[PDB]
Amino acid sequence: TNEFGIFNSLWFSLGAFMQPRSLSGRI
Amino acid sequence: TNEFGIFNSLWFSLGAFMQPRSLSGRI
Amino acid sequence: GLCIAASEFYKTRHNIILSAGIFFVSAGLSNIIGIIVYISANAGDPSKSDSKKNSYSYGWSFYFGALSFIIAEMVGVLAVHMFIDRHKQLT
Amino acid sequence: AVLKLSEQGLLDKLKNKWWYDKGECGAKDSGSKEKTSALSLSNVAGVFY
Repeated sequence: TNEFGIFNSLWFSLGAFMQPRSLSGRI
Repeated sequence: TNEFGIFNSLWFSLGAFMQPRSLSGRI
Repeated sequence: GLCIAASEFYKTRHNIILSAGIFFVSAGLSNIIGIIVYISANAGDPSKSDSKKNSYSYGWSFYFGALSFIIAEMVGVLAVHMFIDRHKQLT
Repeated sequence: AVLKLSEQGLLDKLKNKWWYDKGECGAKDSGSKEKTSALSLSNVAGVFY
Protein backbone atom coordinates (compact mmCIF):
# COMPACT_ATOMS: atom_id res chain seq x y z
CA THR A 1 0.00 0.00 0.00
CA ASN A 2 2.96 2.29 0.67
CA GLU A 3 4.50 1.65 -2.75
CA PHE A 4 1.11 2.09 -4.41
CA GLY A 5 1.26 5.65 -3.11
CA ILE A 6 4.75 6.14 -4.52
CA PHE A 7 3.86 4.94 -8.02
CA ASN A 8 0.84 7.24 -7.93
CA SER A 9 2.78 10.21 -6.55
CA LEU A 10 5.14 9.72 -9.48
CA TRP A 11 2.18 9.56 -11.86
CA PHE A 12 0.64 12.76 -10.49
CA SER A 13 4.11 14.30 -10.72
CA LEU A 14 4.01 13.34 -14.40
CA GLY A 15 0.55 14.86 -14.60
CA ALA A 16 2.34 17.77 -12.96
CA PHE A 17 5.29 17.97 -15.33
CA MET A 18 3.07 19.92 -17.67
CA GLN A 19 1.37 19.36 -21.02
CA PRO A 20 -11.62 10.10 -17.48
CA ARG A 21 -14.33 12.57 -16.44
CA SER A 22 -13.63 12.63 -12.70
CA LEU A 23 -15.25 16.03 -12.11
CA SER A 24 -13.31 16.46 -8.86
CA GLY A 25 -9.75 16.36 -10.20
CA ARG A 26 -11.11 17.45 -13.57
CA ILE A 27 -11.63 21.11 -12.63
CA THR B 1 17.31 -6.16 -33.70
CA ASN B 2 18.91 -3.50 -35.90
CA GLU B 3 15.62 -2.59 -37.57
CA PHE B 4 13.87 -2.57 -34.20
CA GLY B 5 16.19 0.30 -33.33
CA ILE B 6 15.32 2.11 -36.55
CA PHE B 7 11.55 1.90 -36.05
CA ASN B 8 12.06 3.17 -32.50
CA SER B 9 14.45 5.94 -33.52
CA LEU B 10 11.73 7.06 -35.94
CA TRP B 11 9.15 6.88 -33.15
CA PHE B 12 11.28 8.94 -30.77
CA SER B 13 11.85 11.34 -33.66
CA LEU B 14 8.06 11.60 -33.85
CA GLY B 15 8.01 12.14 -30.10
CA ALA B 16 10.62 14.74 -31.00
CA PHE B 17 8.70 16.47 -33.79
CA MET B 18 6.86 18.39 -31.11
CA GLN B 19 3.36 18.48 -29.65
CA PRO B 20 2.71 5.48 -19.78
CA ARG B 21 4.20 6.68 -16.48
CA SER B 22 7.82 5.73 -17.12
CA LEU B 23 9.26 8.21 -14.61
CA SER B 24 12.66 8.10 -16.34
CA GLY B 25 11.69 9.37 -19.79
CA ARG B 26 8.69 11.07 -18.18
CA ILE B 27 10.64 13.96 -16.66
CA GLY C 1 -2.43 10.27 12.04
CA LEU C 2 -0.84 8.74 15.12
CA CYS C 3 -4.02 6.78 15.86
CA ILE C 4 -4.21 5.73 12.21
CA ALA C 5 -0.79 4.10 12.04
CA ALA C 6 -1.94 0.95 13.84
CA SER C 7 -2.84 0.50 17.51
CA GLU C 8 -4.46 0.57 20.14
CA PHE C 9 -6.71 2.70 17.94
CA TYR C 10 -8.46 4.22 16.22
CA LYS C 11 -10.97 3.06 16.04
CA THR C 12 -11.29 4.96 12.76
CA ARG C 13 -9.74 2.58 10.23
CA HIS C 14 -7.96 4.46 7.44
CA ASN C 15 -10.54 7.17 6.91
CA ILE C 16 -8.53 8.71 9.71
CA ILE C 17 -5.34 8.76 7.71
CA LEU C 18 -7.13 10.41 4.82
CA SER C 19 -8.39 13.03 7.21
CA ALA C 20 -5.01 13.46 8.82
CA GLY C 21 -3.37 13.72 5.44
CA ILE C 22 -5.69 16.48 4.31
CA PHE C 23 -5.13 18.37 7.53
CA PHE C 24 -1.37 18.33 7.06
CA VAL C 25 -1.82 19.51 3.51
CA SER C 26 -4.18 22.24 4.59
CA ALA C 27 -1.78 23.18 7.34
CA GLY C 28 1.01 23.40 4.81
CA LEU C 29 -1.24 25.29 2.44
CA SER C 30 -2.12 27.75 5.12
CA ASN C 31 1.56 28.13 5.95
CA ILE C 32 2.46 28.63 2.34
CA ILE C 33 -0.17 31.34 2.01
CA GLY C 34 0.74 33.15 5.20
CA ILE C 35 4.41 33.20 4.35
CA ILE C 36 3.72 34.28 0.80
CA VAL C 37 1.13 36.85 1.81
CA TYR C 38 3.49 38.37 4.31
CA ILE C 39 6.28 38.12 1.76
CA SER C 40 4.37 39.69 -1.09
CA ALA C 41 3.72 42.83 0.86
CA ASN C 42 7.26 43.57 1.87
CA ALA C 43 8.68 43.23 -1.62
CA GLY C 44 6.31 45.71 -3.11
CA ASP C 45 7.26 48.39 -0.62
CA PRO C 46 8.58 50.79 -3.27
CA SER C 47 11.62 52.60 -1.86
CA LYS C 48 12.27 53.00 -4.60
CA SER C 49 14.65 52.49 -7.52
CA ASP C 50 18.12 51.89 -6.08
CA SER C 51 17.22 49.31 -3.42
CA LYS C 52 16.49 45.59 -3.20
CA LYS C 53 20.07 44.36 -2.77
CA ASN C 54 20.25 46.93 -1.26
CA SER C 55 17.14 48.00 0.65
CA TYR C 56 16.79 45.30 3.30
CA SER C 57 17.55 41.62 3.88
CA TYR C 58 14.13 39.96 3.97
CA GLY C 59 13.70 36.38 5.16
CA TRP C 60 15.11 35.03 7.13
CA SER C 61 12.34 33.45 9.16
CA PHE C 62 10.81 33.37 5.74
CA TYR C 63 13.31 31.10 4.62
CA PHE C 64 12.57 28.85 7.51
CA GLY C 65 8.86 29.29 7.03
CA ALA C 66 9.59 28.67 3.37
CA LEU C 67 11.31 25.43 4.36
CA SER C 68 9.21 24.51 7.40
CA PHE C 69 5.96 25.00 5.50
CA ILE C 70 7.31 22.86 2.63
CA ILE C 71 8.38 20.19 5.11
CA ALA C 72 4.92 20.21 6.68
CA GLU C 73 3.32 19.83 3.26
CA MET C 74 5.61 16.90 2.47
CA VAL C 75 4.69 15.25 5.76
CA GLY C 76 0.99 15.71 5.00
CA VAL C 77 1.47 14.16 1.57
CA LEU C 78 3.26 11.19 3.12
CA ALA C 79 0.43 10.73 5.61
CA VAL C 80 -2.11 10.82 2.79
CA HIS C 81 -0.22 8.16 0.84
CA MET C 82 0.00 5.99 3.96
CA PHE C 83 -3.77 6.22 4.43
CA ILE C 84 -4.31 5.39 0.76
CA ASP C 85 -2.16 2.27 1.11
CA ARG C 86 -4.04 1.29 4.27
CA HIS C 87 -7.32 1.67 2.37
CA LYS C 88 -5.96 -0.47 -0.46
CA GLN C 89 -4.95 -3.23 1.96
CA LEU C 90 -8.43 -3.33 3.50
CA THR C 91 -10.08 -3.62 0.09
CA ALA D 1 7.76 100.94 -18.71
CA VAL D 2 5.73 97.88 -17.71
CA LEU D 3 3.90 97.92 -21.04
CA LYS D 4 7.20 98.27 -22.89
CA LEU D 5 8.77 95.36 -21.02
CA SER D 6 5.83 93.06 -21.75
CA GLU D 7 5.79 93.86 -25.47
CA GLN D 8 9.52 93.20 -25.68
CA GLY D 9 8.72 89.82 -24.14
CA LEU D 10 11.07 90.78 -21.32
CA LEU D 11 8.45 90.00 -18.67
CA ASP D 12 7.73 86.54 -20.08
CA LYS D 13 11.48 86.02 -20.30
CA LEU D 14 12.01 86.89 -16.64
CA LYS D 15 9.29 84.48 -15.51
CA ASN D 16 10.79 81.66 -17.57
CA LYS D 17 14.14 82.47 -15.97
CA TRP D 18 12.97 82.04 -12.37
CA TRP D 19 10.15 79.52 -12.79
CA TYR D 20 11.25 76.98 -15.40
CA ASP D 21 14.86 77.71 -16.36
CA LYS D 22 16.04 78.08 -12.76
CA GLY D 23 14.45 74.68 -12.28
CA GLU D 24 15.67 71.30 -11.09
CA CYS D 25 12.83 69.36 -12.72
CA GLY D 26 12.64 69.17 -16.51
CA ALA D 27 9.09 67.83 -16.70
CA LYS D 28 9.33 66.42 -20.23
CA ASP D 29 12.92 65.52 -19.37
CA SER D 30 12.03 63.67 -16.17
CA GLY D 31 9.63 61.53 -18.18
CA SER D 32 12.24 61.03 -20.88
CA LYS D 33 14.77 59.90 -18.27
CA GLU D 34 12.57 57.63 -16.15
CA LYS D 35 13.88 54.24 -17.28
CA THR D 36 13.32 50.95 -15.45
CA SER D 37 11.53 47.59 -15.54
CA ALA D 38 11.71 44.93 -12.82
CA LEU D 39 8.74 42.70 -11.98
CA SER D 40 5.88 42.57 -9.48
CA LEU D 41 4.70 39.36 -7.80
CA SER D 42 1.58 41.38 -6.96
CA ASN D 43 -0.35 40.76 -10.19
CA VAL D 44 0.77 37.13 -10.45
CA ALA D 45 -0.29 36.60 -6.83
CA GLY D 46 -3.94 37.29 -7.61
CA VAL D 47 -3.87 34.31 -9.97
CA PHE D 48 -2.38 32.13 -7.24
CA TYR D 49 -5.25 32.77 -4.82
